[PDB]
Amino acid sequence: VHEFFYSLLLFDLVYREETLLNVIKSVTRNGRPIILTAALALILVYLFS
Amino acid sequence: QDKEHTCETLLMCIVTVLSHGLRSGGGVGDVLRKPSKEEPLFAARVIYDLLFFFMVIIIVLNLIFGVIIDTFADLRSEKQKK
Amino acid sequence: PVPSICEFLTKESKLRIYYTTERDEQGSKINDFFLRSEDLFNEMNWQKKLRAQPVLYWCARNMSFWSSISFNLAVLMNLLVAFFYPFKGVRGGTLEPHWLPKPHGIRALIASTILRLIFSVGLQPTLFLLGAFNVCNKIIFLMSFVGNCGTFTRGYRAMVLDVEFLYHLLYLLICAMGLFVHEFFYSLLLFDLVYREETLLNVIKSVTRNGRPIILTAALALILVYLFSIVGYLFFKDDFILEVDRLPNQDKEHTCETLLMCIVTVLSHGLRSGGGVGDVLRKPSKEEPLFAARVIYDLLFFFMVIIIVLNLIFGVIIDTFADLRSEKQKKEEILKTTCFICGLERDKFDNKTVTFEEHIKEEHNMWHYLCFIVLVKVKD
Ligand SMILES: [Ca+2]
Ligand SMILES: [Ca+2]
Ligand SMILES: [Ca+2]
Ligand SMILES: [Ca+2]
Ligand SMILES: [Zn+2]
Repeated sequence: VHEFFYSLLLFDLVYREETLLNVIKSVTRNGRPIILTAALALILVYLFS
Repeated sequence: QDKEHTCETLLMCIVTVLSHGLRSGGGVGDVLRKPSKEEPLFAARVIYDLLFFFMVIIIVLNLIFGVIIDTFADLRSEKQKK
Repeated sequence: PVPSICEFLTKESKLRIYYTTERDEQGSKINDFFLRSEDLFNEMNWQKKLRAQPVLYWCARNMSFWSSISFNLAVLMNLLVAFFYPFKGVRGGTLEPHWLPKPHGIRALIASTILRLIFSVGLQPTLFLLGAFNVCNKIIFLMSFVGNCGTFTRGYRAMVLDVEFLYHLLYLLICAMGLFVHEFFYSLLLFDLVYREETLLNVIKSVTRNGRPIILTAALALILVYLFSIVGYLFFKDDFILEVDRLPNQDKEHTCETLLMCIVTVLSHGLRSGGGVGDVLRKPSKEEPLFAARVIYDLLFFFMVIIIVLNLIFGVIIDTFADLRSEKQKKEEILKTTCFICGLERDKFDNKTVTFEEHIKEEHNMWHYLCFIVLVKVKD
């Protein structure tokens, strides 16, 4: 189809690498705290607007 | 280059604040027009800018980053123990 | 034999008593556990009394339903206010078409009815109807809450003293004013998300647990900017030229004429700018007699304030947010691997006769101790 589809193949680096998976698990392990904090930021900017 | 009004609708006003004030490093007071010291609402503008900066930029984003740091230390602690 | 009244505990109260009991400076949970015995007895009495009312019991048996309905309706009306305000002017759609789980189907049907109502009758009537329904659901929830808690038998001093009841009354008042005064009052209802959510409360406690360090650091930053503004007023009076624009009934303007305005300029522009105060002051030439003074002033402001004080506030926040995790881990680990009553450790039961698991549910079960206390209290 298009040569640009080879860009998605870089995501295999996370699968192949063990340390990068841990660095990602840093943000995905407590992702609910982060989602809730983002919602709180949305509430604050809504009030300020 | 011509200026344009953006807070005519509440949705556009929210979009302006959330897309410019949040991304700017100095808060929302940098995208709004800067007032003179003779305005009746100069103090109100100063207080609004400072409150936005302190509550959002200083606190909430740093709080997200602190969450990330604490999790990234919790993983190391449990891995060391295991 | 366990008393007959002991069967009137909800699981929620049991979990709360198991989790929220604190060790004393002795290292024992016995005193705090005993201090809640009379409260547990009184609420068992109220639970037994609630049997005779078949409708109040049904209403008080559905906290989750009323709370979830109220929260969902609040967020729905808040998005509807945000996206379509002001409601002056309606644009129709009508394109070439248009536009197993039971709870998902119910939510989808409710959303379909809501969208048909908003596209059929209008915006303001829909908002009014939604606000009225929210007020009705809130009063139902309030009746359910007061029925389940049952503290109204203690007199109106109990209503005044507690805070959850007061919080719900302010919630209801805000809903009523949003229905009657202005639609913008529904924005305050988003603060119930912090109340409903457990993790967000901990993330807030990160900053509120040592808030005095942060207040003191902010005061120190104010002192530093005050000193820097004094120095600037003394030596760099004519460099405080800022850009302004006058609205009709871009020209520069002097701002450090008064010490108050000079402080305001420094504190509102230098502190917010990422490069210090040297970016809002007029930039000098290399032939000026005070070029080195300006460079030193800019660098000192940057290094002392931007690099140090703000990062120090953030470090305070990080350290508190790690302290909470440390103490929670310690408390939960003590909870898991130690008998509630005698306080013995798990390793004492490694291979002797009976294991720890049956020890903490047959011979030192705390619920049996509570039953014995109730029996002694109720038996003649
Ligand atoms: Ca920007
Ligand atoms: Ca950040
Ligand atoms: Ca600025
Ligand atoms: Ca910072
Ligand atoms: Zn025992």
